[PDB]
Amino acid sequence: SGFRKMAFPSGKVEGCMVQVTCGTTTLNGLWLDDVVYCPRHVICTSEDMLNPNYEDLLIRKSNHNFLVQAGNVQLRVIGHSMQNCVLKLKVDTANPKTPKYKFVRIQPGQTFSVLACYNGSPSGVYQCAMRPNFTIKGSFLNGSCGSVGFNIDYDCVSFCYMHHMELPTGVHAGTDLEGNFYGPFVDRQTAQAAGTDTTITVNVLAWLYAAVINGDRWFLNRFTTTLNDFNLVAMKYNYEPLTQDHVDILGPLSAQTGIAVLDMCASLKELLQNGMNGRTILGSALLEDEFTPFDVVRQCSGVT
Amino acid sequence: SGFRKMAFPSGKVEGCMVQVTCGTTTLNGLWLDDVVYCPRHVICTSEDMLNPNYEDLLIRKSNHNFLVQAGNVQLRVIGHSMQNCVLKLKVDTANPKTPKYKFVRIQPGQTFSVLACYNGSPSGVYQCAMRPNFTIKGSFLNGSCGSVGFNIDYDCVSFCYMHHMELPTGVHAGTDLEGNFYGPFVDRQTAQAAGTDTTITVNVLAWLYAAVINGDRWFLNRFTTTLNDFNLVAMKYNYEPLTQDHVDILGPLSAQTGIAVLDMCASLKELLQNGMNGRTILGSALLEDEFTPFDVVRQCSGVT
Ligand SMILES: O=C(Nc1cnccc1CO)[C@@H]1CCOc2ccc(Cl)cc21
Ligand SMILES: O=C(Nc1cnccc1CO)[C@@H]1CCOc2ccc(Cl)cc21
Repeated sequence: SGFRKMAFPSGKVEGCMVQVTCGTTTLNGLWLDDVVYCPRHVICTSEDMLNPNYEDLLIRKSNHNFLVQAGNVQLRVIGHSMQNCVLKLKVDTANPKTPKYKFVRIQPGQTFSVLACYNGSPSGVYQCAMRPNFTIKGSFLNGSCGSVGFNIDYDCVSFCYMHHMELPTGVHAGTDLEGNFYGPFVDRQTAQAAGTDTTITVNVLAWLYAAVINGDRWFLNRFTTTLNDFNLVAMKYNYEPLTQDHVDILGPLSAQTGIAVLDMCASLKELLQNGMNGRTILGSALLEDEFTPFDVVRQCSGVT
Repeated sequence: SGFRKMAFPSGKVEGCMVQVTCGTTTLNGLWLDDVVYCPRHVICTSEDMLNPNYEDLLIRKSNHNFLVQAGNVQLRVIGHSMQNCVLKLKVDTANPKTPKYKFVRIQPGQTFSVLACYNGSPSGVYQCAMRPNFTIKGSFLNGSCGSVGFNIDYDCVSFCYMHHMELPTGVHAGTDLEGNFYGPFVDRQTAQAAGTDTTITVNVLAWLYAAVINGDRWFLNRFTTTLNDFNLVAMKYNYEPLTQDHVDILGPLSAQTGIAVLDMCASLKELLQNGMNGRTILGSALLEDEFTPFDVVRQCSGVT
């Protein structure tokens, strides 16, 4: 009973957080096995961020210039290399708390938990979606760089995001764990356009199924629609077009509730065209798109 | 930049979760030092829950009937005692992962994180408020009993909630760590009235300050109000009456933003009387009350 914006338990990730300092800049690093991963802008001063030449800035740094600390644990740096927008600092000690892990590049519309950190210390955990325009609407202040996003499947942490930057608009941008930015962003202090964003249609439908399962069903109607007709409405309301692949991933929710995906689409169509009429769905007065069909199945069945 | 419903990092709590089995019932326990805490209804069968005589049911149980497990760790039970609605199982081994901790009884309107667990395994973490009627709107399924709520102040986990029951209405009830229920609830399968609930006024105002800090300011107006006038509006809209103690705890937010508390009350008054006019505040289309003034200060300053 009930449905919440739930994050993964952050324990396995807290054990990997370290503080990385280079010169006057301090940010967060991720210590997995004998490597510490952090945003490459740790080598910059505030002045360098206008148009940094990272290759040149990194050449002025030696292993002993990277100070890596995890509480009373001072790590000895024996190698450094830049891979895309991340620095990889080889340390002489493997992290005894390294969980089973993978590095994954998530798709837009997928969700993950963020463990927000400052000075290598965890401050909080929250669940979010990678927006269709490759930004995330997180909660990050100065010092949060290097905080990571992840998913967990039983004992395996799949790291998908490392925080790098706040855009002038207050939204966030970062990379996968190989240092490749999600979206068109560059690690420079320059105004950068984020694409037009859309609402994640498949996630809104998944959340409507979660609402029906938990008792909120006032939005169910006597109508149906087609993928074509629904997509004309989705275009009008800046929603992602629904594909048969999205219908297919909603199959378990459709099967559990007995509500055909196109019938749920007709409810979403009427909610888009008429609004919520001052009513709520799972404690929200807007259409929620930060729950994937898999999140709903996991939460509704109590997967640990 | 940004503002999220953030939970505490759950690492310190994950290390305390165990599975407790007695007969055919299995639920979650909390292992701190050499004691395991769990809901006393672990000693009941589904049939017993109608009107259980816990004193009699517990008399039929011996230390060897409580199976306590944490993965490949099987704990040896050397004592058992009931304290209010919790069972305390003394084990022969202190939990090596016991964090610095306290047991606290939170006040209604305060917030905390819940680490939802099944079979002793963490499934997710979410932030919530203790409602003014002493219920929580969580996300709990069968097997989640024994999952706990907590707050963290630097290295100290203050445990405030242990999950026991879902009311016929889909809301949740539980106890403090001494087994005293929050609210009028009893651990019986009987329909139980939860009081009339109200919206937590001080938290809504704190969240309006968080919105101003993060750039959402369309709701600021040219008006002011008095505690008396505001409270007539709060009564009409089923909001908790605002006191000088609530005004006092909003002082840091008032000081940071330069918006007098009564001026923010006038914005809240106009939002209550006119609605949000199809607009959002921090990604919400309703007035959010699950952030205390302390949560806003902590999040807005990046406390770890
Ligand atoms: O964005 C930044 N950080 C930041 C991150 N999350 C939240 C708040 C802040 C503090 O501004 C820094 C400072 C600004 O300039 C740039 C430019 C490029 C890159 Cl990669 C990083 C940065
Ligand atoms: O409420 C319960 N559990 C539960 C908890 N959270 C979410 C879902 C469920 C499963 O119903 C059990 C089963 C029902 O009867 C009672 C009566 C009293 C008490 Cl203390 C516990 C219970």
